[PDB]
Amino acid sequence: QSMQSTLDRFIPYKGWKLYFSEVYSDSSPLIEKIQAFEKFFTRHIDLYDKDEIERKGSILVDFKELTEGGEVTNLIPDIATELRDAPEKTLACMGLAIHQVLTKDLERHAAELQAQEGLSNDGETMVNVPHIHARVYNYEPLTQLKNVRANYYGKYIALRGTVVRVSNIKPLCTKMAFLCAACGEIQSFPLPDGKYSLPTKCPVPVCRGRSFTALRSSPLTVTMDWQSIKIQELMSDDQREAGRIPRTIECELVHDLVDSCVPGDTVTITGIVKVSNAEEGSRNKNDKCMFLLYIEANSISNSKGQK
Amino acid sequence: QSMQSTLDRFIPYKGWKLYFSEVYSDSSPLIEKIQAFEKFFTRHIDLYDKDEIERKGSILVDFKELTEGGEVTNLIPDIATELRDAPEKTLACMGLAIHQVLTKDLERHAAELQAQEGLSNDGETMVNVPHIHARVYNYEPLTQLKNVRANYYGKYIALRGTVVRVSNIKPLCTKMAFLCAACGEIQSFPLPDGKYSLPTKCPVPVCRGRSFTALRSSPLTVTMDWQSIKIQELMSDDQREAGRIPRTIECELVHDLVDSCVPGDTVTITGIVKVSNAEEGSRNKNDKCMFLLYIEANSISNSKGQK
Amino acid sequence: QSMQSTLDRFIPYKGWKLYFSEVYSDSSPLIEKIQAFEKFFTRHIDLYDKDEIERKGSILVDFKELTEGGEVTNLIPDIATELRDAPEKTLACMGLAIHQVLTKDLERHAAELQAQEGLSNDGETMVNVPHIHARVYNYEPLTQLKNVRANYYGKYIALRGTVVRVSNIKPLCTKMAFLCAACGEIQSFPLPDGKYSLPTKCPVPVCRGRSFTALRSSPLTVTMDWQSIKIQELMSDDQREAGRIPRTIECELVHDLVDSCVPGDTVTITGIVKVSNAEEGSRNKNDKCMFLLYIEANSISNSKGQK
Amino acid sequence: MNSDQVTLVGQVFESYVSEYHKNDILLILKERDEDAHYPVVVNAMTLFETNMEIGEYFNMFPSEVLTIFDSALRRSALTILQSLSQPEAVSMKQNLHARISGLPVCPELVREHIPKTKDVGHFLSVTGTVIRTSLVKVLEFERDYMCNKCKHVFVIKADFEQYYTFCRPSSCPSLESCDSSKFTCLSGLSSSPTRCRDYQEIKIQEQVQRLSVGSIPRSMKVILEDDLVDSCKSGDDLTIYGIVMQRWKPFQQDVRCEVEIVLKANYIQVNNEQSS
Amino acid sequence: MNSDQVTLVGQVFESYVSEYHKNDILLILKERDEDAHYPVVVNAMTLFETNMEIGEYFNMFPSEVLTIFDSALRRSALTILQSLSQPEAVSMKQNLHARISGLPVCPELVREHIPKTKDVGHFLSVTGTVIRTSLVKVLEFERDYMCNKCKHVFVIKADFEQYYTFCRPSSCPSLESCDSSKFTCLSGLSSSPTRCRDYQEIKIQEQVQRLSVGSIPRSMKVILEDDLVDSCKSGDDLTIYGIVMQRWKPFQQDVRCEVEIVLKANYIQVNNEQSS
Amino acid sequence: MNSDQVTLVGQVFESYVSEYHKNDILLILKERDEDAHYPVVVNAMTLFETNMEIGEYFNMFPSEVLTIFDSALRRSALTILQSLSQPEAVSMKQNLHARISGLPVCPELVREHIPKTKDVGHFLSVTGTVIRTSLVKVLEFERDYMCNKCKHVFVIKADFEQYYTFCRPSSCPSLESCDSSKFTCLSGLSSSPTRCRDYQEIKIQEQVQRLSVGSIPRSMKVILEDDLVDSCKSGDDLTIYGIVMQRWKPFQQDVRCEVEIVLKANYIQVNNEQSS
Repeated sequence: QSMQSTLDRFIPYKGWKLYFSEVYSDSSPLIEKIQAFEKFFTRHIDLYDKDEIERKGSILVDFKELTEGGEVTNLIPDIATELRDAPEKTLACMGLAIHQVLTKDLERHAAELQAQEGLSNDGETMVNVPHIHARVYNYEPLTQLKNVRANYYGKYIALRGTVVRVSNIKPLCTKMAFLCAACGEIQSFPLPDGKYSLPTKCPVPVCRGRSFTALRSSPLTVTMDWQSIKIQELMSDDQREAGRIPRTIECELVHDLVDSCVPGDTVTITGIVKVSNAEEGSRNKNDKCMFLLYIEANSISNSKGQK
Repeated sequence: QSMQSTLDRFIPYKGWKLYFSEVYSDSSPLIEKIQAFEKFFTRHIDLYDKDEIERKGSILVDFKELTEGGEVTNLIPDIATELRDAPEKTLACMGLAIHQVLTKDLERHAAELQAQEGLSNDGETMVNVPHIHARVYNYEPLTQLKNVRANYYGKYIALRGTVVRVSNIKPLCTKMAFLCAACGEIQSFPLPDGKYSLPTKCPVPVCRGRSFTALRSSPLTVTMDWQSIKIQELMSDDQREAGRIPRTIECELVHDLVDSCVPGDTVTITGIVKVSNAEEGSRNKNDKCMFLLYIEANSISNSKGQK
Repeated sequence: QSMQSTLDRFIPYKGWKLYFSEVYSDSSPLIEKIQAFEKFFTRHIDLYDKDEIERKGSILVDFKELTEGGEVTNLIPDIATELRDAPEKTLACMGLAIHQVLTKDLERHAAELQAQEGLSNDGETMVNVPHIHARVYNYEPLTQLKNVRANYYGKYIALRGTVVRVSNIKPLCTKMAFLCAACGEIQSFPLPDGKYSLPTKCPVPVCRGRSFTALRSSPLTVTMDWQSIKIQELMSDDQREAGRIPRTIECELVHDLVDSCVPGDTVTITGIVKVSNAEEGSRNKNDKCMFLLYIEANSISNSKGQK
Repeated sequence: MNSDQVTLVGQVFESYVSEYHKNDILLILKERDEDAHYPVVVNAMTLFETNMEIGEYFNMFPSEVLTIFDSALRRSALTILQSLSQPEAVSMKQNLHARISGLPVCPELVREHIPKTKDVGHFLSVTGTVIRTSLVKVLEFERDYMCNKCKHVFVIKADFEQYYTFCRPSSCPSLESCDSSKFTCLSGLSSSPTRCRDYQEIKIQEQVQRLSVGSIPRSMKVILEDDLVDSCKSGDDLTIYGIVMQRWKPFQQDVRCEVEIVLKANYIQVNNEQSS
Repeated sequence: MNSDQVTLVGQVFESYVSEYHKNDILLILKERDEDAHYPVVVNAMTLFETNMEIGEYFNMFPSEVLTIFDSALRRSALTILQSLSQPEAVSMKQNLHARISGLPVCPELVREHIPKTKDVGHFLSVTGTVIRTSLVKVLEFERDYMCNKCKHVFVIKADFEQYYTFCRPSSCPSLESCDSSKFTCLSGLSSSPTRCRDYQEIKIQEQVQRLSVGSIPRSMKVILEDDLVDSCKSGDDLTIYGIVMQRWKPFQQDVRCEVEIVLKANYIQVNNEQSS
Repeated sequence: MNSDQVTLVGQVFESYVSEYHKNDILLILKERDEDAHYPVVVNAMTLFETNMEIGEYFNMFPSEVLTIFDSALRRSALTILQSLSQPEAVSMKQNLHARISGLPVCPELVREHIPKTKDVGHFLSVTGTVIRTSLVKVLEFERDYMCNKCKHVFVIKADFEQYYTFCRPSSCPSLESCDSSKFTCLSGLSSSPTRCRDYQEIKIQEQVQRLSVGSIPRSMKVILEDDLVDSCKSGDDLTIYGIVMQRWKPFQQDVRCEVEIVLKANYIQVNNEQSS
């Protein structure tokens, strides 16, 4: 196009806006991180099976694998430090990077089939790639549940615990398609932490009208399977302080992660703790703030499952 | 007949306007049917006793006998189809037929009794007719509870069932005395199904005031006792697979019907099926509407086997 | 002139402001009554201890002893009628007379010290004794819990009751510092009752600002310990039928009286009965609010404690 | 209603109550508490016999007749106050009450079972054992309202809404329309026994020995007014003479209207005591 | 779904109906009630053999294809009506629904596990034993909300996606901009039998044998509609042929929004009954 | 609360902490985490002994003195930070907390019974047994409020004694202050770990030995901040030394303020583990 010679060169995803709410910035550290994650992913792609990854919509990656891969370590000196300070940014960077490797792999797929069998199109073929999000498991710190406090909030942490409870899968709308009343264009809006929100301004540049229509029916809306697991630290009675119940921290699963959890089984969940929604401080402005930490699982790793 | 007194007299049924908003017309189909019912009612002098209609505000008609009569058959090729097609309209017209007879009969009786005394005992004669509802029982077409469906709704149905429970009698305001603030005048205002409503404007042409005050103290409000019975299809192994749940349908009972049947006794309940709002989300009717099927029962007859 | 001299000339006591919000006037009869009570107190000064009264913040004065003293009898024929008709005014009056007597005794001691040797005070102690609530014991009329009623409220009465239980002491805001937002001027505002109230009137007469801000942190706010206790009618088989329902009255025990009573110990209570709005009041918020009988014990004498 | 006839009813009542008053009248000066309000019990049958018109009026407008009876009782006390053996001995009570006993029995008048919607708004007699009695409570039976701008004092009795709530008046009493959110009260200004009058709530379960065992047992609220509170004993058969009346919850738009049959008791008599 | 293709798909179905459903058409003539919901059972595999295009189309858009089949059914009924000596004798039902049976097994077409959000909009066959059956309710398929100024909106369908509830719109429903202050729902005051549709939810639960031991079987609500309703009974394993859908709770700003997985069932055939 | 008195008292406090608790300050600095407020223990009786005047100031105005105490530990920590050879080994501490122990015996200074309102606002020693321990919750002790109109960033703490509820201030505290009708605050928009502090509630009641015979034990809320939370165990007796600050729900006009004497837990000792 006029703006960029290659759609990919200017923006890693050709459909950048739908995939990423954030706009591309050359200056921003996140784009460099995406490149490092991508390079690591390209090296690990041969091990990965493309078809399996495409159906899953997610790829499980060990934190140990991430640390071992050279490019990520070179670009950001400590992956772990980066994860605690900006958990969302790093997780998103990882997801875009794997998705980009997959888009490139899809382009490669088209090229190889065209070479193998003569095609009328012979190139010029649209390639369809499902959204892929990186999953991180076996995060190194492995902090205990008792340690978690107000300071711990906002930092990506790994929790060692046994889930005792599971919840029935509930589809959660990661993105809700929104059509402004005065504009033909409809754009999906990411819901922060799967929580309903309305953009003040319409995404389309030509019309900025506030009013929106929620197109749940439309394919543009994205629904991701979501699960909730209550995970409690497990300790020997002698090891634990006597007379105090083991702390239980709510954890959640998304996409392919869901349904890999069975109650009574020890599963390590790695992800970012978040201040609890629907609590009195959150619900009411000018109210006493009472909050609890709920941690998403970037990846699911089950010690019991591995056995 | 511009004057209200003259119009009421000219019209065959004096209190019909209060009972029904709809205005009878020669062109309208309902009126010929009320005439047919009236001829049938007069022929069955034994069936209708004026005191009985006055006391309970109702008459009970065996449907088979009603269909058998030639006059209604002349008016409608099948009386049964019409009852199914327009249960409310046929009921209103049937109710009108008994009511017209009641108004004429009461007035005639008063005139005959007081002719010797004076012109109607030298005083105004007021009918003071009770609200008249036609109750039809022994309905020949019979539908089992499983059969009842959305298509069945809006048509008269006959079912056999056991009443699980009876509600405590609750006053329900059929009419509400309403004083327009500007008018300073209290008018009884019909409340649909004993559900609170506010008049948009004062009925009189001179006053258009929106504000209305509901005066409980004022005599104009009419309160009617309300009872609810739940009816469950009798479970028989021949009729249904053993352990099939009996469908349970609520019955709204008002006026004479209240306390009609002792619970735990199988009865034949004949009524027009109606829909009521079980819930509206959390008081948001426009956003969320939930409707639950229930059958309003015009007449409850003890089951023949039980008898 | 400051007017301090005029204030001293019209009323010897300068503690009147603490005792009552009302600006005092010479015409009012309470000052004449104060002189009479104070004269009796001068006769009883030897019996009384100045230090004890000052630390206690209250004086134990027999109802009988006041009646016997001649000067008080001359001013008012019987103290008891004054006490019931206007319990608060009389209590303040007796306390003020005690304050005047106590201050005068101290002034005399300082004057004597000045005569013996040069004194910085040179007489004029300016003790500024804290408000003393006169506690009158052995009040002749006796009112039982069954006897107590709405008519009784507003009358000082002697009540005998048994404490079912003692609730946790809760601070009651006797006074609240209030700062006019525009003025920046803080006036301690006696809260009329436990319920929060705002004074539109500014402390300064010349500059008036309606807007006022509650200032609990400021020293002007006074919180008085209040003990909520429920006293059942004393139950004796000879006195009343066994198994009779107890009549229980909630009681307020402010100031010195807090915690004087012991649960399960019969205590003779002499106090004003004041009806108290139920906190819940009418469940649906309404102009009307529900009320419950309450008593405040001006004097507590423990029958169990002292036999 | 012109109420000229009801006022005449009060005058007839005064002559009728004169005999009751002397026994009631005696010891009023003797009574220590002038503030205390004392009920005077007048037989309903006795009023009916003294004048058919007063009895019929009581059936037709029980609340109005009772208020007139109370005013007449006050007037009779004034006459008694005028003549006394000793000025100091005489006791004068500002508030006097009319309590009705031995009311005539008619099927509509006395119903063991729950009063119907047709029965509502009419005097009813209920025979039942009280399941539960709430504790003695006080209510602002009369509340003074003074609009600050109007500066005139006007008082309105509370209506029969749930909790016996009252609504603030739109206009000032002295020939003007003035509305104040804050209405000054005599009780607020200084303690007033008159403003606050005790009220009680009890629920009466109708006699279990109905003609039909199948018919549901019914519980009816009974409201005690003034001196009547605390007379009843829980778990005992109670004979209640009262005006059954609508109790109305605040109406909500497009929500089914609900009203309830609640008796306000003119007088309480213990059926269990009559039996024993 | 190209429009010209849609007529062609209907034509293919119509020819297939003539050979396959002569008996079904005879049954349709026998029942005289058009309003009553009625099912014509078509074996999917044979129809798919007749038209390859129809088979592919069904998989991508089952709902659209079912609609085409229904339109073809009406056309087939009129031709049958003409073929019969008496048009009056043969009865044609407006509520005639093609029921898909004998689907060729495909992972998408037949999936044993409880359906997921990814599978929404795709036909699925799941054998289901229902733990809980909700009571029948009737919720209007279409509501006649009318914007008075516009005069163009009638029988607007209730939105299944928003928890099967229509949402009244402040903006005019019709494209023409003629907004009105008053919006009237004809259906709300009186619902036509056609306008309303039966609504039921059954908690289809995964068979224990299919799931791993020690793992809870998943349960999903299944919509039962029209004739199919009440065929299923709790505790009975019946194959459910249906298209997955999503039901959304009303969204609230600044709080999480809940989406619930659901399946609308095109056809119900009980495997337990088939096993006999 | 004289400014000179607090300045003088602060200098003495700094000297006292350096002479006796320098090692404790070093230990508090040493732990790698600096985010939690760190307890620094001081002994009251010795402070009174060293300077008579400062001890009296502490008795007269403990809350202001406590802020000075806190500033003194922080200033002493800064001098210690300059002194320590290795920054890594002894980490800089973001925040510090102050504990006062060993109050000189006085009837007012140590009371077994719950603190009275007369002595509210005064440091005292109480002995209590924990009945209830609330689960740890995240509360932001300091909440950022930003004036949209003046574009100035300031921090306003959630008011203690308002049940920890922050209050919007339309006018900014700073000299460049413009009243803002609408407040846009980044801190309000996003929760921050630094803004939040650990909050727990401890209910402490008198020990059986402690309570007077025949008298019910009285329980007072204890507010634990940061490090104090989780130290306590339910069913474990505690010796609590703290200033008592009455805590109230925000009041409404004509509504009684529910205010309870609450002892801020300035110092926590386990009575059950050690009597002293």
